[PDB]
Amino acid sequence: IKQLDDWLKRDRFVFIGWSGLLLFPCSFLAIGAWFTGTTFVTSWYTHGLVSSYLEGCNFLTVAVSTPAESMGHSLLLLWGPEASGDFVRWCQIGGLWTFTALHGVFGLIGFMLRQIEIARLVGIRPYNAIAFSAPIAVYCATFLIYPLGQSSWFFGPGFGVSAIFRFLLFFQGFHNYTLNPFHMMGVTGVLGGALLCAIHGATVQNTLFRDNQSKNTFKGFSTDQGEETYSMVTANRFWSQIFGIAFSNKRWLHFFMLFVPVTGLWMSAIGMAGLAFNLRAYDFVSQEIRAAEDPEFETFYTKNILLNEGLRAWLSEMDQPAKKFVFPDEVLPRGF
Amino acid sequence: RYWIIHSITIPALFIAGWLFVSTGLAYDAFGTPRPNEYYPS
Amino acid sequence: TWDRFCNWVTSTENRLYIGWFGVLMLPLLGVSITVFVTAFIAAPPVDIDGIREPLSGSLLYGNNIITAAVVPTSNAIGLHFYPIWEAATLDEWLYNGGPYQMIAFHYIPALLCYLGREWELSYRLGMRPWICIAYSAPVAATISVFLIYPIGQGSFSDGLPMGISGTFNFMFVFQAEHNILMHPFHMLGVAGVLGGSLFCAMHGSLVTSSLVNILAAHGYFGRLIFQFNNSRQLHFFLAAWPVVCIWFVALGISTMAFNLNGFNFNHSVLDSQGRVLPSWADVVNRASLGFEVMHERNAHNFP
Amino acid sequence: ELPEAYRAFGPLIDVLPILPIFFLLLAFVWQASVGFR
Amino acid sequence: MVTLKIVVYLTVSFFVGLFIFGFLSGD
Amino acid sequence: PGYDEATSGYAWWAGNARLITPELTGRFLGAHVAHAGLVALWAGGMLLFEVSHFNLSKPMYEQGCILMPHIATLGIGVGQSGEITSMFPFFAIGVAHLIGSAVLGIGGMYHAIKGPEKLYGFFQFDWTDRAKVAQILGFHIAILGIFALLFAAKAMYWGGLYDPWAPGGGDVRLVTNPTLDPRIIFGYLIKRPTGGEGWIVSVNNLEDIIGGHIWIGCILIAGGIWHILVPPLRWTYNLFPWTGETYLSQSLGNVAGQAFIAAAFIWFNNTAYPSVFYGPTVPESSQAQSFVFLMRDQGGLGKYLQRSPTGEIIFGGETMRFWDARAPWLEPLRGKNGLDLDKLQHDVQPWQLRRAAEYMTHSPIGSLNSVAGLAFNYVSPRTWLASAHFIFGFFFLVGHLWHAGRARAAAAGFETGLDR
Amino acid sequence: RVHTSVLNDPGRLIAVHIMHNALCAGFAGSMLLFELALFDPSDPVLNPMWRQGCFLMPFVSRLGVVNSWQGWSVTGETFTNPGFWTFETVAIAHIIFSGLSFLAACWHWVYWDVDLPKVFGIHLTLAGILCFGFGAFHLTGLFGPGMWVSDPLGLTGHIQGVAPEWGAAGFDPHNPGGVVAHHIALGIVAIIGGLFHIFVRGNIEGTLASGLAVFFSGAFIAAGTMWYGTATTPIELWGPTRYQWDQGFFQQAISRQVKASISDGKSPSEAWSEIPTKLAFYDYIGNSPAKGGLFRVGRMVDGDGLPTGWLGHPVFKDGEGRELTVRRMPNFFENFPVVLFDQDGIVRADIPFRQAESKYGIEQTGVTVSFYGGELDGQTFSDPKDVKKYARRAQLGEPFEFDRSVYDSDGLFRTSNRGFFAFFHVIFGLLWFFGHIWHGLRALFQDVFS
Amino acid sequence: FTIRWLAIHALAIPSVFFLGSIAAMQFIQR
Ligand code: CLA
Ligand SMILES: CC1=C(/C=C/C(C)=C/C=C/C(C)=C/C=C/C=C(C)/C=C/C=C(C)/C=C/C2=C(C)CCCC2(C)C)C(C)(C)CCC1
Ligand SMILES: [Ca+2]
Ligand SMILES: [Cl-]
Ligand SMILES: [Fe+2]
Repeated sequence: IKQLDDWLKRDRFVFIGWSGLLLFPCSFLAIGAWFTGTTFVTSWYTHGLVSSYLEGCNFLTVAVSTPAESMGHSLLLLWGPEASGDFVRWCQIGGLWTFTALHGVFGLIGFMLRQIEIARLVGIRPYNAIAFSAPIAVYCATFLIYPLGQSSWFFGPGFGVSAIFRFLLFFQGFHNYTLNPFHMMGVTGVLGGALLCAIHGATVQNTLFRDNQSKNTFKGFSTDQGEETYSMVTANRFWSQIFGIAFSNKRWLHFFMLFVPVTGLWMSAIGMAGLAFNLRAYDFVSQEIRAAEDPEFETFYTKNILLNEGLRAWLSEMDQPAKKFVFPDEVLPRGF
Repeated sequence: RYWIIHSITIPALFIAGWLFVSTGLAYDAFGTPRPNEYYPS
Repeated sequence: TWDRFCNWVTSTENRLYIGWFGVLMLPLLGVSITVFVTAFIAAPPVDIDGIREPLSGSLLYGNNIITAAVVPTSNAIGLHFYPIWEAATLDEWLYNGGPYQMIAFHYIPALLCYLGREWELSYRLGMRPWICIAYSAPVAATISVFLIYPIGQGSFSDGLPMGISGTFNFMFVFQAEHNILMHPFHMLGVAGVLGGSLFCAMHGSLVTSSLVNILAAHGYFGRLIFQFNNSRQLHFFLAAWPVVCIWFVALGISTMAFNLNGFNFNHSVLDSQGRVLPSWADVVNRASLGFEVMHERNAHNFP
Repeated sequence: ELPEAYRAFGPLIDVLPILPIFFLLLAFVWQASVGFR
Repeated sequence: MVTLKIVVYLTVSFFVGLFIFGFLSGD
Repeated sequence: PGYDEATSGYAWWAGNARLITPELTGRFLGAHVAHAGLVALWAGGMLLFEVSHFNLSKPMYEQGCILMPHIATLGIGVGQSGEITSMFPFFAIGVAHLIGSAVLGIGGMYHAIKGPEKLYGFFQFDWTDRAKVAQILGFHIAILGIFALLFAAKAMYWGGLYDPWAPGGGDVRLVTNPTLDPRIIFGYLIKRPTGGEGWIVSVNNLEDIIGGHIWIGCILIAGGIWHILVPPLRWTYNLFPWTGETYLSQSLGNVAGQAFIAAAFIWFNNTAYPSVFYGPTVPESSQAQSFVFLMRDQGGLGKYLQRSPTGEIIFGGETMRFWDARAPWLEPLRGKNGLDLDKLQHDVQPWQLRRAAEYMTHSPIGSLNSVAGLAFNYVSPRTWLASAHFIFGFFFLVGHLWHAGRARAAAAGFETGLDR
Repeated sequence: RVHTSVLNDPGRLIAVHIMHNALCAGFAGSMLLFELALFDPSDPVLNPMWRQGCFLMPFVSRLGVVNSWQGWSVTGETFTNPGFWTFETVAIAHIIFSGLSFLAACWHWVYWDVDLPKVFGIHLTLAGILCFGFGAFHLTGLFGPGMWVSDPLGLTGHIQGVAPEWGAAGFDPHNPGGVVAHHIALGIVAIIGGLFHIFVRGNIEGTLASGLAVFFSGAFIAAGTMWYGTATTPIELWGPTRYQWDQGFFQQAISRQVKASISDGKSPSEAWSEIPTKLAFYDYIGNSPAKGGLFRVGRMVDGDGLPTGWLGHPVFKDGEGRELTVRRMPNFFENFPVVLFDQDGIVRADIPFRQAESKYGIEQTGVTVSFYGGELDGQTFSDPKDVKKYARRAQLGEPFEFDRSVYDSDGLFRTSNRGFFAFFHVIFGLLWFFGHIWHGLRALFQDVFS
Repeated sequence: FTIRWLAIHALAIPSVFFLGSIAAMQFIQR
């Protein structure tokens, strides 16, 4: 009871801790399932698609694809009634997706618990765990909350490069997710987060203190110090004169580097949670009616609506094989 | 001592991976269709 | 007295540094801000496609700020230099998307002067000079979409529209033409902004959580992963990763201007008979086809 | 289709373009074997 | 707008020459 | 001595920056001679590679050839309409670059390993020595001015160049009357870089190309003589630090700009880069699509002809962005107001219909999501060369920005950091 | 931050908690009065409460209060005496409590100058006594009204007591008896656990944090049971779910009702006239809660409008006289190509996009439409403008006439109260996950945060 | 016999088995 706690809490090459009993098997299983699915397992019976290296796919097109639409929101447990212990049936119905998705959440939970456990042991504030709540919010919203709100696990994101690319394009045509204001705040968070990474790193590097005489500064007896490696005063003077404003306090700037991408991801998680209920934003019916009453009238908004229509019709026969949509060539949209 | 059981069992696991696919056992174990089995003719 | 002007312009004592790049910047910014704001509010519709079907981009012609854009120069102009004086009339200039070419041709040099101004102040402040290197990544990115991609495609109508919905329209049309998702340089660009955000949140969280001490900040991070520790190397990597990746994605847009497109794995997996077995790339290709057919105004390879 | 007498040189030609990208690697292999001093 | 072309041609000449003669001085 | 981080100040990943010091000028030479061998090694190797895999049925641009078009454009082993006569001239050129790479390679290794650490005498140069570096600039300016005239003499006398604008297709022809007139030659520099104008990329005849190279070769010779005889004047003292890394950055900025001009040149020009060798330009392949569509239907009168904003008969639709494109197969049907309706009725020779039909399959006014190609995708050599050289032009401008700032910072003494 | 004033004082946190109880009940009584003012009680068939943006009203009627003191009930009827407990006296009782809680919070804020091996154990028996008593007396109907139960078609919902379902049938979410048995069983378990923690037994931020964990997990569960539909969210109160549209659950139920009745003795005009308008209204995609938008605010009736009546079932026939079926709109599609299929599955007609060639256009296929039941019973339409008009309407399920002027409706689908509840409580769950993390970390790190 | 042996041999034993199969798929005729 405290015997195993000492062995968990020890000084080795990788820390385990109590959180490691959740993180390490679940992450290994989630990653192991993804490798298993992308190497050997087909998506022919769930999507009519070929999706492993055994099929002839490459890294860009392998996926652990979502379960078949017939499976609904079943957990698709290996011993559950859908597979009944048959591993061949289980892989064919998409049981590896639910395996990867559900083991992914528990590793992600186990990871953030590990952040808390180490911060508690070392004795520092657990802001890294707070910041990791945003990748967890994005994952839960996109991989769990969205398919659960939808008709089946089928409409979730597949665990693959191109499956994700399909997921991106599906959200344009069917959800107009670019116009979603929460996705907009997400993009601002991520580009702003990337901007902060580049400016701050360049600002530190280019306001470094001269300590040694080597022409490479990655060893000027100041890297061990930490931040005090660079001139806060000269950096503030540069940015107050180039940009107008500068982050004068090192604590606030690093608070802002925390806050900007984390809040952005949390915003995108709210937008995604809304789309679980098909709650898409921004009708702008004035432009739609005007372009339905005046052929001379066109905006970029009404052009995008036509693009999304083209997306929906041209994708969904292939993208939803269980529905067995038949769109004759004449019903398909075009600008021809 | 160390490098004896690695010269034996590292190509042994690579061969077993190779024989998993080359003998077609990977298709049966996962239900992956063979190239002539996607479209039942 | 000329030296007095030289002394004030290069002075590091003003509220904002002007410098020599900045005397070649505030005119260019003066024009490009003024024309953008006026065109965003009040420009008449622009016949972007050149086939007399005008596109309304401005606030006073039916748009809100989300849907409004300065509409790119007409396809009829192509890459022609279209200054305000070479139009027949003022209305013909506005009809053929004159303001966009005015904005883009002042905004792009102004950013290049902002680049040199950032160098110039860092030189006068005794700083190392490479913050401007970092800023060259969004500059190259915006030049690729506003300048290089129109040049490669042969028309400024293919440039990025100066608006929120026009930008989205540009994304989808580009995907249809070029399959930017399967372009590895765009793949790098995504890793650059998502990872750049990751490193930003991580560095922000790690530093702020050790305020009261890097010895407990590296006892933390050394324990969370396997056991830098060099603040110089870490901060170089924080700059380098978003910057290098954004350079590649800017080069991706630029090389796709020449139609060096993303990977095409359409019809790339075949069965024993030679039937195409669809993959996820073929599903993406069908989706991007849906964008392509609406944007096309006559296709010549589709019933 | 190349000149008839020089058909034998053949695969050596097929290596000849990528011989410069091996000198870039040997700059790192030489740097490896001096300890990156 | 034949006078405006002159206005622009002079304005570009003046500001660019400023930049050219600014770096011609040397600092 | 200066061969490790301790005594140089530069780490291994910046290890070439240890050749900046004048103590190691001999190794500076051997780096450059060995590198020029590497440039020549690829040039010989890639050409022989391209010759080895070459098949005589597909023209030149359907085989991934970028070096063989360059040799063909000099007229080396090509006949009428750019058909290859003998592949042996291409082989002779490729082998010669191998031998030149061996001489340059051997001398590059000699100076980098066996030769003296620093040169002495006439070949001893110090970066801060304004007169000596400018003297070497003078020697090098003269040499490229020599070779510009050698190229023009080859075009005028020794075999000439392939002219795509020669009647009836194209043909190698001596450029017997080069344009020496300076207002034509230097009027290209004031032409705007925009559409319809195309600053120097719009050079569309071999007389202007060869006339320009005579002007370049001579001006470079007078410039070279100027730098050998005249050391740098006092107005060029405080413009920039007179150090080695300054000169590198100034080269980097100029060579970055050169790659951009070359990328535009391969993308738009079909005179210095004939379309029988490099493929059609995207502007010209869109004209080819519309032209054969006229000759299909009939066989602005029609749905394919509209007015330009300047009021000329052009091809209609998407390709009206490409109305400034000029091609040697299209130009015989061009009257005084753009396309001529009477010449698109009965003037069209079989070769123009032959030529335009090949250039059909090269035009991106179709579909990308099924395939945009001939067979499959088909990336053109013009796309490859323009993409590669834009990438070089960008990175070298970044390298310019890097080196120029560092040159400024190191002379002023704050390249290592700030003072506490 | 600002509210950390009351950490060093228990009695002023009782005051702050009573104040919150005043605001909650005050809202609940005044929100329910706002809903009563806007409510139209005339058509429970065609303007039920889930079309009218009633948030609180279904939760009141779930538990047995279905009458207004004006006389009307949300079920179907118009009692002379509606009893004491109505929507008005539920609202009044919450407002009276709120003012009384206002008075008690003021007294606790001023007079606070008045133990947790005991308090949580006290709180757990009380909640257990409440939970057992809710299940065993209210929900059973023994000493209470019962709860709302209905048939799975949602045609005959009413208030009745429910016997506890004590087996594995009780864990079926659509079994009302399980919810009764859950509350009796967990109520006993909480009383036993509570008296355990009274007799057999540090940071208050940790207690807040663990409470937030229960709140967000429950919020997702509440959002999930709302969105998926259980016995506790009847479709007469919260409307159909998106899943009932997905599997054509009401379409199959109607066609079962018609094929049975045709097989007994009746004609198709007689069979389809026997379909209740309530039943046909459920089989219409504008009643699916997955058709709305983020900023399409208000009631479903602010969208498509007030339904006037069912038009009847449209039956489509081509020139061959073979039966055609419009492919119904999925939830995913804002607009959907109008394609008509025969019984085998072949496209026979469509409404084409341009209309460039149709080969399959309505004009050239000669498609007619006939209606059975409803308003247009016995009518046949043969003109293409009529048939194309009804083919678009048929793609949304059973066609209804809408009056768009009663509520000045804008034609844009709203989500129901079910969709609005599920969305907000997912947002509430996501937010309260963050608050749980924030307060969990602050409680676990109270020595490095202070 | 604790974590160090089990961590390396749970992540390299399948990783060379998988790399053995992925190497074998390259020589698949279809
Ligand atoms: C003629 C052009 C040229 C020349 C002569 C130099 C010369 C120099 N540069 Mg440089 N630079 C250039 C162009 C040039 N640069 C361009 C275009 C850029 C923009 C990217 C840069 C960016 C740059 C930086 C950031 C730095 C230098 C530095 C230096 C100095 C030391 C570099 C060194 O030792 O080699 C080292 C070589 C290596 C470590 C290997 C290069 C690794 C690259 C990234 C991979 C190349 C990718 C390649 C296309 C793909 C390979 C195929 C694959 C199979 C391997 C040196 C004097 C350093 C300096 O300032 O010292 C004072 C330094 O910090 N340069
Ligand atoms: C005193 C008294 C009395 C009286 C009482 C009364 C009369 C009352 C009331 C009350 C009321 C009448 C109340 C209320 C309430 C409300 C609330 C509590 C609300 C709210 C809100 C909210 C919370 C919201 C918010 C928001 C908005 C605004 C929107 C959305 C978003 C947000 C969230 C921001 C009596 C005699 C009886 C008794 C004794 C004394
Ligand atoms: Ca296209
Ligand atoms: Cl569009
Ligand atoms: Fe930092």
